[PDB]
Amino acid sequence: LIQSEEYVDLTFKLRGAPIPLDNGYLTYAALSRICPPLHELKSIGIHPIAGIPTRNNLLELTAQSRLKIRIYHQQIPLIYPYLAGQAFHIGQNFYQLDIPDYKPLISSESVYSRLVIIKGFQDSTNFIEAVQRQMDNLGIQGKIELLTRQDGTPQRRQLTINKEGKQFKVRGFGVKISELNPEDSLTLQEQGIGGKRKMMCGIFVPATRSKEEEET
Amino acid sequence: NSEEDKQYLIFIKVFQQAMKGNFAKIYAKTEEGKDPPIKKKVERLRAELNYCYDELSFKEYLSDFLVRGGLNKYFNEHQEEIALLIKKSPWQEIRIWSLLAIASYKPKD
Amino acid sequence: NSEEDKQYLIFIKVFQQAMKGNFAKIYAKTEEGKDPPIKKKVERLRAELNYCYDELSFKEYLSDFLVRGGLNKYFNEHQEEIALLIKKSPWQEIRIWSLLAIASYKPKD
Amino acid sequence: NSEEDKQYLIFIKVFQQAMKGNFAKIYAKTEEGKDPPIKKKVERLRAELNYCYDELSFKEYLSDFLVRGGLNKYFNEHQEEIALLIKKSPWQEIRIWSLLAIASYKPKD
Amino acid sequence: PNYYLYGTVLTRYGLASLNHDIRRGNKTILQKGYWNNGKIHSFVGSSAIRWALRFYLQKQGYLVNRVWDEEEHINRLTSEDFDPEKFYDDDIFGFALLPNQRMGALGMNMAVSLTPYDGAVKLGAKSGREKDSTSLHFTEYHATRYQYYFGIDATHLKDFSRILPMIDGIMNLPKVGGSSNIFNYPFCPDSLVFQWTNHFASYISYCFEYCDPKSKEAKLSQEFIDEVECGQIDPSKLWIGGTIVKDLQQLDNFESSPLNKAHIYRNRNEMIEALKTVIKRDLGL
Amino acid sequence: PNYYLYGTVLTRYGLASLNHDIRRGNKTILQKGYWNNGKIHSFVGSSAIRWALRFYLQKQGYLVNRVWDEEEHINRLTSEDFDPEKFYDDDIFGFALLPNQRMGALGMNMAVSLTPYDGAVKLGAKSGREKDSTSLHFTEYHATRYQYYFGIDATHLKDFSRILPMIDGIMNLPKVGGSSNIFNYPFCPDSLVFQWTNHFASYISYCFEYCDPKSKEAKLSQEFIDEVECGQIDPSKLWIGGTIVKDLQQLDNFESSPLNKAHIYRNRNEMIEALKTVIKRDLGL
Amino acid sequence: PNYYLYGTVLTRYGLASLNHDIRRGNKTILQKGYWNNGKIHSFVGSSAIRWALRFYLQKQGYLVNRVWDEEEHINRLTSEDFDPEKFYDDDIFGFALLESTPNQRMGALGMNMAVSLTPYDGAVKLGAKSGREKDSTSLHFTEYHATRYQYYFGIDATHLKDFSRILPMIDGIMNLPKVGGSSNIFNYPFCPDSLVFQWTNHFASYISYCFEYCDPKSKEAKLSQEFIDEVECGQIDPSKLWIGGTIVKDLQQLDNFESSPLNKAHIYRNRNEMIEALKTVIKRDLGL
Repeated sequence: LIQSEEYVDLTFKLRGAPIPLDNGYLTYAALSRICPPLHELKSIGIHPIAGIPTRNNLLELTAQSRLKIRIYHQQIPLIYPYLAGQAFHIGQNFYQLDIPDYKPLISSESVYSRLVIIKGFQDSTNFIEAVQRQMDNLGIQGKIELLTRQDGTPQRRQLTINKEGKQFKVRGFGVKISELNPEDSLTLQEQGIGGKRKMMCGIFVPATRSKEEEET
Repeated sequence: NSEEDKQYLIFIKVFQQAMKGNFAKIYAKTEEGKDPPIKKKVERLRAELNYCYDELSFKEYLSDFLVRGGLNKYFNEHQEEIALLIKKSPWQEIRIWSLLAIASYKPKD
Repeated sequence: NSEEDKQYLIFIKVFQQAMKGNFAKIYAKTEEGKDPPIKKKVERLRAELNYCYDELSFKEYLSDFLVRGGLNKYFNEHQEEIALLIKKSPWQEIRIWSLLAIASYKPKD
Repeated sequence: NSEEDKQYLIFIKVFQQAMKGNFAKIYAKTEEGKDPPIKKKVERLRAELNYCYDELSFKEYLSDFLVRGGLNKYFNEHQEEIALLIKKSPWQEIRIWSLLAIASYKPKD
Repeated sequence: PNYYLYGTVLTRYGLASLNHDIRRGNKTILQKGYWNNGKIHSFVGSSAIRWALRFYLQKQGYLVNRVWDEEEHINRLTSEDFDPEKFYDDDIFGFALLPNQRMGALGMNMAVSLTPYDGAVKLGAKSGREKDSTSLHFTEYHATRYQYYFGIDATHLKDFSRILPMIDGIMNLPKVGGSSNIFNYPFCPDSLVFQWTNHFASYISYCFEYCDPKSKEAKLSQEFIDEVECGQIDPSKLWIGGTIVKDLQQLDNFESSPLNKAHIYRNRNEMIEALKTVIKRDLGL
Repeated sequence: PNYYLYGTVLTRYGLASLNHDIRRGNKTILQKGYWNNGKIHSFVGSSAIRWALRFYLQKQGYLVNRVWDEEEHINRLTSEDFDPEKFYDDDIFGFALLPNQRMGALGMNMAVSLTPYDGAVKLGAKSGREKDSTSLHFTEYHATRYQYYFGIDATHLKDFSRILPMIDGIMNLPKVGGSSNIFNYPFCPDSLVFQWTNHFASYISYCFEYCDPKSKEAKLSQEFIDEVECGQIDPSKLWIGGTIVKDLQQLDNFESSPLNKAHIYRNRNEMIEALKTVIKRDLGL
Repeated sequence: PNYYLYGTVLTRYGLASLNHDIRRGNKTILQKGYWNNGKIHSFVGSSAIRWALRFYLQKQGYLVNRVWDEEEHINRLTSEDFDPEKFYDDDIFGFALLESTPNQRMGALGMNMAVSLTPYDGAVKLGAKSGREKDSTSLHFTEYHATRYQYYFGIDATHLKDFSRILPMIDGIMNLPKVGGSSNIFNYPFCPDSLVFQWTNHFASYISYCFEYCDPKSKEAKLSQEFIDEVECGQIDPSKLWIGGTIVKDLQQLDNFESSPLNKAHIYRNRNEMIEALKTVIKRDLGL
């Protein structure tokens, strides 16, 4: 019920050809090529693109599909002229961004992260204690829950970094976090957890997306 | 039978529900003893639908219209196929279906 | 009798109600001592109807005319039947039906 | 007289009134000269009726001509009967009736 | 003869929030769109500038049909019938009620920000009655200079002497937008490029441009300099004054360039006085 | 000999709302349609340009039949019987009464926006309170440079000397369109491609094209340059001038290119003077 | 021998409202009908192009029985009896004197209606008589169409009374005057921009409509794959094929163009050079 200050969500309407469901390095590299200053930013995150799933491991862009960026509201003039109204290419297709809209950061008792990556922690228990430690660093208190598939197993995801000729394997979990209170909820939403924040993973969102991800 | 018309019909129904939600929102917008127009709302909707010039126009328009329609139950049970019908088919055909839905909307209220 | 004949007759009624609405709108538009149109608006409607090609343009114009007619009960009771009849059927046949409705709308006014 | 005979006579009267309206329109448009032609109009109507080759084209022409006629009081009084007769009957028989109405026409004195 | 006064005026640098778009949600978004180089620029409607000029005419004491109350925020008409012969407002801006209508000598275009919109936003807490609640809402601000293009048909004026108050009002423009202008943004000119000619053609529409996307100084577009150098724009009909004159005089080969023989003054008031003298001589005032 | 003057005219960059579609509702729909590469482009009707040319002929004192009142906003005919020998407008634009017909020596095509039309709707509220039909309104505007193609059959003129005022009017074209109060868009050419030849074949229609779908920069289409280089379009009959001259001259191998042999003048006035000298020599004026 | 000159010419891109239909109401509609894929294309009648060719023949001197007044918009016949030996128009376009030397002639020119390369979707232009007063003749609409036009023609050269009259006909096809239409507001030059001519001595043509579009709402024009397959398979002797215009660049940009049989055809980017070469061949073959 508390709208966070100093942090906003820059949302660009996204249109173009269908894209892989694991954009990650693809979208990040495209934006970095379009926006050189995006590489050197620190406290910025790119939202997972919202669109229905299509065949293979691709993702189809709808009219509601939009590129959303979480950024310090004073750092917008560093990337706005490079992104607002410009176009970026994923693979061989051209994608166009229009004038973005600002969305405030709302507090929620239960928050969700579709993907959380911590280096060197692959099992569930070590990952859980690592996220507890990360909460301890930021001084946030809450109960950690892991998103599960239809079989109840904790859900894992993989990030493919196509750096140079070799392709890289970075993997993590998707967690659901509640019992946060609005202040710590906003703190976790801005700060995020884990690494690879610009890599379309590690940021947070309300638990409605948690249930939606649980559905499929 | 020949489920294309089934998709056409529940598209009409979801359009009618979304427009009803929008008329309710307009009812919320107005205040004091001025009579909230009803026919003028339909005229305004028709004029805005005719304002578009293909593809991006009327597609983001009608998507926004459905979104502002509010809690649409049949839309909830018919998210995916309605979205697929929106993405496919010529936009002028979608406009024709929307206009027919407007012309057949009233007996709800 | 026969479902197709009943649908055709009540579609004629729908079109006649639509022309009543459009003619009332034209009546409201004109003012002062100028004589409001009666026959020349019918000629205009005829000219606009014959100005039609392929399936898309005629259906667009028909839907726009039906919406501009405003309130109508015959389309109110029968949503699925007229929606399917307009969406299906050759557009030339629907133009013939619309002209037949035009030639017999006048007993109302 | 049977009901079929009554509808046939009403259709003949409808077509005659439509020809009255069309010929009055021609008279108004061609007031210049000694007198607008009358036999030439009948020959034109016969040629245009004989031009029709299939049901769709003939019925399109018939509806267009009937609407161009004007009020057509006999069509005012008989929406459903005449509309069903036009929609149902084979186009050749309707052409025969229309040409009989042409032959049995009395220009206004 | 037919005489026309074309001019592009450049405003002073500062924070600007004028003529906002639809205030949907909590945010107050600036009026922005595409401009040269395919970059987003903030716009200011020309209707607001025309209203500001009319308000200047009213405040200075000139007889105007439409009068601003300034307290009830209601526009009142001195006379129901429009008389351009007697009213400055009807003579200058025209009228239309729907001679029941008049075109009006003044013709303007929207003010366009010099630099592309950087996307800067400001956080503000608006008042609320829900137990003294404060809701954070977004207001867009642009730190830039605006330039707009206007055209005057002096002959079309019922009274030829009414052009001088128009120039004075353009120079001393009141506050634009009024309540919507959150930060008080002076719209008075900082650099002027005027043209007093007798031809319909004008090539001084938008002659200003930025050296760098983030700068507080302005430069004349190379297209305008080329147009002056080739001979398309007659230097005797060209009037340049303001801060841009200081930058122009530092350019190399300025004395040899055809831009030198144009009427160029560092002080805006001196250029305005000289142009008004020329106009009075030509219009027989 | 039958002499024809073909030409494509490119206008300056600015915010334009000149020709609107059927007006009803909130939006004033810009006259737009499909164009090359299948994108929506805003259009300006050729009838408006012809009206502007006739108005220019009227304002310069040339004898014309139709006279624009400028006060009643109606068209008055000096003579009920058209006489192309005496009246400039009847000779140039023709007439139809319904000899009572004339094809006219001027043939002009519709003006096409160089840049596709994307967005840019304007807010049209009227002060405060009394939210009547004059309340919240939308106006469409386009930030682009328009381009149109015209063709004059010089021999068809009753008086051969009347072609020169037509060229002058094309140069100094008066107000085109309607929204001049808020969208002042000068229609004077800034780039010209003229062809004075004795053939019915013209290959210069709509020769300009954009370099960036959202930029003000303009460039002659590669098709036109290929047409000039292949051997078609005799360079001696080609007249190119305006701001496109700089871009043409910055091209590589320009000196060796056949385009160099065309009459290329950076100053439009110099091109017009030379072309008028050639026309007077050819038509025996 | 019996020599025939077949050809398909493609016009330039531009707003075109050349050929209209019955007056109808306040809206002047184009002559349109279904052409391909069930889509509606706009047509320009071949009588319009024949009238334009007659006007070209009249303007460039020559002897034509029909003389267009161009002032009273009337047609005058210099001789009431048609003489194909003397007059160019009677020799080329034929005549038919039905009211009651032969009174009828089949003419040496056979044309087909010009078909718009792009389907006609919308494109109605609002037209107003302006002023403040309104009347019945105030608000009118005119249909236009931004497309290229493409028509097919064939000449029976041996049928000409004078064999040398083919050359002025080719010149007129090149420098065609305005094709009947609203040139006041929609000036559409009908001069060719791409040519596919065939100068053969047999009746088969196979080059009727060789131009087809890509991205149906674009000005780009390409040679139909059916025509290319016809050329490559062995039919349509390349030595008898004359291709000229802006399609030459696209043809030369094709892969394996040198190895393709299409490379052996007479391909000239400049239309004047192609016309000169074709006329040289025609004069050699016809003994002129």
